[PDB]
Amino acid sequence: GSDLGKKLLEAARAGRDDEVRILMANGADVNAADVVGWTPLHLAAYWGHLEIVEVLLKNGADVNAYDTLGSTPLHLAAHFGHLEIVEVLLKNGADVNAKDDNGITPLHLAANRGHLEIVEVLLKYGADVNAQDKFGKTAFDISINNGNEDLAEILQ
Amino acid sequence: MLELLKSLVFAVIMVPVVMAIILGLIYGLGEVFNIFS
Amino acid sequence: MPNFFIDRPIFAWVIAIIIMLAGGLAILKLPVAQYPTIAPPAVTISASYPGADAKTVQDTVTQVIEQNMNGIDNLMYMSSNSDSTGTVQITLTFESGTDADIAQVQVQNKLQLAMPLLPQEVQQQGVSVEKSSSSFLMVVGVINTDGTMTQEDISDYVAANMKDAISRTSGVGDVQLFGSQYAMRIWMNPNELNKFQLTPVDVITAIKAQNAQVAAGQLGGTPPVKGQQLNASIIAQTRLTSTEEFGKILLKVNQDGSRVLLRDVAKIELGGENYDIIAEFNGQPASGLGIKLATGANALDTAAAIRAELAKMEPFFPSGLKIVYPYDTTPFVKISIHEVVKTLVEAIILVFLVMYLFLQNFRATLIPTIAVPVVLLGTFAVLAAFGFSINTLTMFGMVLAIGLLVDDAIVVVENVERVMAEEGLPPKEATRKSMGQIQGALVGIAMVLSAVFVPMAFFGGSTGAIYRQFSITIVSAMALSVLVALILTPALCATMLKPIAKGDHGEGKKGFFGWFNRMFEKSTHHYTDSVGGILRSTGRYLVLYLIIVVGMAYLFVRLPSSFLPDEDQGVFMTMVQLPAGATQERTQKVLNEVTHYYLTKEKNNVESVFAVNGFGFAGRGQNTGIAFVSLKDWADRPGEENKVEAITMRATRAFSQIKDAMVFAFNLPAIVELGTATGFDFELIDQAGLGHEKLTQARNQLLAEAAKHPDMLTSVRPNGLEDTPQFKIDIDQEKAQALGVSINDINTTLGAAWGGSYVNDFIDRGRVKKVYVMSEAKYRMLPDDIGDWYVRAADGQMVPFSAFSSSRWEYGSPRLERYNGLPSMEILGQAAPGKSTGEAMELMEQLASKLPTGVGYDWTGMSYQERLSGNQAPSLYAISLIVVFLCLAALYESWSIPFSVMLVVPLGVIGALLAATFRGLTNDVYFQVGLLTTIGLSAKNAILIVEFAKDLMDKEGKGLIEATLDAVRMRLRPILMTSLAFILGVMPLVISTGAGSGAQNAVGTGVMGGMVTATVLAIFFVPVFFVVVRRRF
Amino acid sequence: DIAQVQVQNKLQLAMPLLPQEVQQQGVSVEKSSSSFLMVVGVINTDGTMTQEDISDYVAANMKDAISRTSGVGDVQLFGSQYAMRIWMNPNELNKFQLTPVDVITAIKAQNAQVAAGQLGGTPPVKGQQLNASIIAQTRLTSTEEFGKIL
Amino acid sequence: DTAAAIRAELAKMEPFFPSGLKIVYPYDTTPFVKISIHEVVKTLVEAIIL
Amino acid sequence: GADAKTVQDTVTQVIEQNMNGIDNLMYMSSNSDSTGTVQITLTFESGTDA
Amino acid sequence: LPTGVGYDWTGMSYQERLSGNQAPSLYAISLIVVFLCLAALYESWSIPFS
Ligand SMILES: COc1ccc(C[C@H](N)C(=O)N[C@H]2[C@@H](O)[C@H](n3cnc4c(N(C)C)ncnc43)O[C@@H]2CO)cc1
Ligand SMILES: CCCCCCCCCCCC
Ligand SMILES: CCCCCCCCCCCC
Ligand SMILES: CCCCCCCCCC
Ligand SMILES: CCCCCCCCCC
Ligand SMILES: CCCCCCCCCC
Ligand SMILES: CCCCCCCCCC
Ligand SMILES: CCCCCCCCCC
Ligand SMILES: CCCCCCCCCC
Ligand SMILES: CCCCCCCCCC
Ligand SMILES: CCCCCCCCCC
Ligand SMILES: CCCCCCCCCC
Ligand SMILES: CCCCCCCCCC
Ligand SMILES: CCCCCCCCCC
Ligand SMILES: CCCCCCCCCC
Ligand SMILES: CCCCCCCCCC
Ligand SMILES: CCCCCCCCC
Ligand SMILES: CCCCCCCCC
Repeated sequence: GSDLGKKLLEAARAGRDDEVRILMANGADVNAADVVGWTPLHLAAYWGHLEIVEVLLKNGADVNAYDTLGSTPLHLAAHFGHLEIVEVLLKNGADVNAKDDNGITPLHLAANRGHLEIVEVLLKYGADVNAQDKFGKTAFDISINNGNEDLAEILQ
Repeated sequence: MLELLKSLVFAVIMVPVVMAIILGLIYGLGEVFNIFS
Repeated sequence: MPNFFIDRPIFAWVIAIIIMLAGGLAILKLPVAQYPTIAPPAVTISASYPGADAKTVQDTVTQVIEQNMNGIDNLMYMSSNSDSTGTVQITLTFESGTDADIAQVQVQNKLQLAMPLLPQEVQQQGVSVEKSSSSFLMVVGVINTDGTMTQEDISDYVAANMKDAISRTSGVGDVQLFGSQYAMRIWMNPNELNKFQLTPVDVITAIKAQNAQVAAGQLGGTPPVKGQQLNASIIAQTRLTSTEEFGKILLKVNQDGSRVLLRDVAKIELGGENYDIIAEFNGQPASGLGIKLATGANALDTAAAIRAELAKMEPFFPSGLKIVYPYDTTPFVKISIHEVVKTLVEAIILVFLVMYLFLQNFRATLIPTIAVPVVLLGTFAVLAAFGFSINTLTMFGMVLAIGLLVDDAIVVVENVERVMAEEGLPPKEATRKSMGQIQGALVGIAMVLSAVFVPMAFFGGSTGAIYRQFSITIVSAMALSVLVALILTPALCATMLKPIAKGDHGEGKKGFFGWFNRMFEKSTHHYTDSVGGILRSTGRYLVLYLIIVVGMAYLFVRLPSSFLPDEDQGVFMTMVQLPAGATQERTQKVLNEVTHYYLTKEKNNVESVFAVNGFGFAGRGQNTGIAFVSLKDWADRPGEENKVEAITMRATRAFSQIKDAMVFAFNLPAIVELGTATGFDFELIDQAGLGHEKLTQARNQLLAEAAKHPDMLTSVRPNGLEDTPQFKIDIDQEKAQALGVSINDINTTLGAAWGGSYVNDFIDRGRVKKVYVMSEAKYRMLPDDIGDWYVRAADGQMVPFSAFSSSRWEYGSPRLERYNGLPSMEILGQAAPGKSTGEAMELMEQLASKLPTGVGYDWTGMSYQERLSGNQAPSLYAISLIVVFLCLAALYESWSIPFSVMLVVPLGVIGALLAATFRGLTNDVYFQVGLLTTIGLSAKNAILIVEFAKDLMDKEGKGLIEATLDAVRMRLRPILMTSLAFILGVMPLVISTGAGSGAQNAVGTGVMGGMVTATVLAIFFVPVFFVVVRRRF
Repeated sequence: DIAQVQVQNKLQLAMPLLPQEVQQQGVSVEKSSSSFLMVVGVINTDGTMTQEDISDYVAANMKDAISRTSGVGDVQLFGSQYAMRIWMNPNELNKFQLTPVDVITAIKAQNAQVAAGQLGGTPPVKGQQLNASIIAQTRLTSTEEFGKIL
Repeated sequence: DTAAAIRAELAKMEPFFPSGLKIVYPYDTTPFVKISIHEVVKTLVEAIIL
Repeated sequence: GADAKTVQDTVTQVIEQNMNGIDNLMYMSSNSDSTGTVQITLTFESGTDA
Repeated sequence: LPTGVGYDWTGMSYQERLSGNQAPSLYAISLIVVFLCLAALYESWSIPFS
């Protein structure tokens, strides 16, 4: 990337909606990455900056970009309980059964943190409920181990 | 000790020069205070 | 009393002799230091947890220690940082006046009892407890110029062959090594380890077993068999001493009977303990020694002794090794000393020239030349006897008192001379008559000056400790001065002055002095004629006086304040900050570019650059550095463009161009503890367990609002570091248990390989040194390297780490702070131009009150002192002001006449303010002590005029105007004599450049400006004051 | 101040010979009067917190700062701070062939705060771009997490 | 002095208490000292008037 | 069970190297012996507060 | 003795050394003080010398 993509990476993390707007209108690379492979979309998804997720995607941000360990912004959004951002990403074609290098899917991540709504959304958009991680564990396996009876019920 | 020779000289030159200025000033400040009366 | 010693010149000469002996002795035994102790006592607890992360250090060490700092005595506050290099620093700051020794032992003892609660690995490293200090006498750099030694090699040489000798050198109190002795480094290779079904655990186990001390016992030990002959001591296993022996450590015997030795799965070498800091000096590998002055020691002698000890080590240095001296305050202190003696001596010569000019006979000229040095010497005797030191502050206190000392000598002698010319009295009875006129005033003056200057000793904290260097120097000088004036100068006048014929005022002399005399008698008539006219129309001048006072207040309120002027100390630092996650190698390229600029574009000015990669002031880490620039001596950098401030600005501008790094030069604070006058130090606090994310967000909320009052707040910013990426690795317990792989083998495999582990000690050439295991760099660099490390299962199979772990990136903190044991975030900032810090602070508090539920704040450091010791100031001007008046009321036996003196105050202040405002100086402490000597001396002049006038009215029945005119007539000459000598004597300071000119400029310009206006204006206005006050009452 | 330094100098010679369990509970050496100066009481006027809750709030948010105050010799909590309490059932332990020793071993291994070092750590290889802390086990923070120990 | 400093420190925490918590003062030995001392002060003043 | 030279190199030197800069120290002496025992003695200026 | 071998006096012998080094300075200052006191009592420079 370039100087503007470094500015964008920072603006996306700090949630400077206005700076993002300007940088969009000066062609800052939306696919600039830091050392671990995080794009501005990864960052906005992690720290929960919805408007910037929307802006970024309207400017051609690869919604299914993955970091050096294979995680996508949908993984991050679902894990950290950012429901809108999860919906926005899915509506823009985010791969719902994406696996990171460990075989972990966004449904898995949300189930572990007990984000029930997000788990329902993910399922709605066709999350594979039987997805196994590298240890052969399902979202269901996770809810029982975690003793979440509510989530265990949904998965059933 | 160039410095001690050097200090001596400035001092003897400076005693008249600065003296005139403070005497000049009171004579002059006196005359203004007479006009301002 | 003066009469007693007029008839006892020998008794007065005995006293004088004593005093010079006492003073002379003091001159030899007085400590010499750049500055006295200023900052309140602090103790620092420091620990390392190798390979730990900020939160682990916090949650297993910092919190444990802070929770045990109970029952300690006199604690003002406590603070801590835990950072991602595995380091914690806890600082406890104690009330001013607390015994630092006792404070340190109470902290150390509470720590001792917490030690069993800290991790084994942290207990093994130790937790150091020390007195906080950042004041080095000098930093000795040691470098290698022929490329045959690494800085790892140099540090060991320094540690093994130099540090101990410097530590034992006379006067040095502490020595820090800027490196570390060798350690035995075992660099592991995961592929070889797996080849032989071994792990870091096996290596650790083997080293602990084959490098150890084993107790045995004795032959013929008690109780013995009767008849035993020989008694000897059994030596069994002792520690290894050499890489060769470590390599021979037996790790495993294969089934075919072959042996696996440590050297078959590990590289072995002597190396450093730490690879965090890479120090270069003009590009060459370096170590060094940081040396501190002992309590009560003489800096000048110690620096010289250190150089002497280094000198005799020079013949034994390996080739290419060289001593350099990047930092040494001693040359600066030497010039300070010289400048102060030069000043005192020139002052004594000026009084000689002025006495001869006016009195025109050498006998009178000798008297101050004797009295003044007696007072100066006697003052070092008093100073020493409560163990002040010769330091910068006490040294300027002495020159600010010169005016008061000189004036006492001139006043006593001139008055005798005047009396002789006006009455024909013989020197002895004239001295008796003269001393009768002024002895009362001189005592009164002593009380009044003691009421102006004593009060500033009692401020609190750091600025209080500063003011009282000046307060006690000046009060003792002034008290010695009056003693000498009542005992010695009267005796000298009576016995050394020659008679003057009645009526002789020298107008009939020939050549220059007759001319001077006629001219000065004429000038005196003008002045009195003018005063006479002024006194016929007092109203206009009361209005003029109010104008002056208002102009004084206006000027005053405009002049921005600070603490102490910056100097060209012969060095400045430049700070190098890269973004988050930047590596050691990137920082080195920036430091290399910085050093190249200094040795290239500033080739004339720069002697050296000490580039320390990895150590910054706002946090450590791979991504920061400091290049520490040292200059050629002032003598070879003539001109305002080759002084630090100039170089700094140019440097910072040139580096604005470095992209992907924040790089910027700044001068050193005169005294490193004081931060800014303009600035404040704010702590944001988690008071209800909110958690790191929420505290951060509260911080950000506050910083955004601060940024919306640029009218009030500027540079409002965090002091610490921002969250960064880190690697979350989850160990899957179920899979581990199913494979028969123990968590302890997993966790020590990981930590030992990637973080390193201090295993035990060995003995290298008679010195105990550490052993470390760690992976070779190339197998602990990237995530894919995680899967190259294998652990052995209970069933003997080697299991790759990838089989039971999972990993993801997340964000987290590389530096966690606490304040009084609650999580905190420090915020720095300053008042916007034209705003007081009080106002900025008040706004910051306002903004802070609007933050989230649970978030609090506290004021710390410089701002703690500001808050408490501004509380004090008003009550102390009030006590000063009352006692001044009460002393004057007693002097003159009047409740009203004191006002005719006090009104004189602004007359000096206005010229001082003018001089400082025009030269662009500030209201700093040197200016405000000068503002006080000026007030003192003009008050003195007025006290004598009014005393003279009143005595004329009371004793000789003269009318109000008649007495005022006569009094003002009599005091004209001595007032002028004193002003001439003082203004000239302080002139070199005003114009001075070069070393210490900042301070010299601060004391000279304010004093000279004030002396001009106090002199010129006072002689016209106190006769007005006296006349209108007497008329009203 | 010195009676305490002297006493503690001698106590630290005995400290290593005391049971590990005594050491870990912390020995104190204090110089204070034997009578109470004052009792600061703390109650909840809305009845929204039990006695046990109040004593934890008192212990965790107030007591430490008072104990560090100057002139405070001893602070005695009239209550107890919270700990994570594990209440064992002997019948279920026997049913799964476990003892309290197996439980204690599991808690130490799985409620751990581990130093794991760094990627690209120093001394590094040439050309490294990544420097990043490695985070591994951390201390547990709720009953839920203590309960899922395997 | 020590009691005053304790109160000052307690005052710093009250603002962040959870709902309901309230400091009460069931036992303090210092008030009697301050009060008995001030009664002596009163008799000094009164004595001057008398 | 250590021997004079092991004790000296691992205990006595370690302590002595940090006994620098103490206030009013006139001289220091030590012995390290083969029973594994060290005595380091610091003697202070007459009049020093012990 | 060979070069590199030095010596120092310790304990009671250190004090012996010190208490002879000082003595000259203590007779000299004593005599001066006696003389200056005598000059002040008799207000004369000669009776002291006599
Ligand atoms: C970002 O804005 C600022 C503004 C000012 C500062 C200056 C800081 N007060 C200061 O103390 N600065 C420093 C130094 O300028 C000089 N010095 C001399 N030797 C050292 C030395 N080492 C141990 C490596 N380390 C640090 N400083 C040394 O003495 C002082 C401390 O011992 C820093 C940052
Ligand atoms: C010898 C008669 C004149 C009285 C002068 C006394 C000096 C007053 C000093 C003020 C004391 C508080
Ligand atoms: C150390 C004192 C010097 C004395 C010089 C005085 C010479 C005159 C002596 C006769 C006076 C009675
Ligand atoms: C009542 C006569 C007073 C005599 C004055 C003597 C004072 C001398 C002090 C050194
Ligand atoms: C330092 C000794 C100088 C003594 C001078 C005394 C002169 C005697 C005249 C009475
Ligand atoms: C009679 C002699 C007066 C002594 C003053 C000299 C200063 C020494 C003070 C310790
Ligand atoms: C032996 C210490 C050096 C003292 C000589 C300088 C005195 C300056 C007075 C402030
Ligand atoms: C310290 C100054 C030396 C004193 C000399 C005094 C000259 C007059 C006595 C005859
Ligand atoms: C800090 C003490 C300052 C006192 C100023 C009082 C001025 C009165 C002069 C006559
Ligand atoms: C609080 C410390 C101040 C000590 C200085 C006392 C001043 C005495 C002046 C005669
Ligand atoms: C360091 C505080 C000591 C205060 C005593 C100073 C008295 C001054 C006499 C001139
Ligand atoms: C600090 C000023 C005290 C005021 C006393 C004024 C006297 C009244 C005039 C007789
Ligand atoms: C505390 C200062 C008191 C000033 C006394 C004024 C007396 C008024 C004389 C009429
Ligand atoms: C903040 C303390 C200032 C002390 C010096 C007083 C300045 C005198 C001005 C009249
Ligand atoms: C070591 C003996 C030297 C003595 C010379 C000084 C004698 C004292 C004079 C009073
Ligand atoms: C070493 C200095 C010798 C001084 C001799 C003192 C003799 C004093 C008799 C007046
Ligand atoms: C007759 C005057 C006596 C002076 C004595 C001063 C020395 C003792 C303190
Ligand atoms: C006039 C000086 C007397 C004080 C001497 C004692 C010094 C102790 C710090």
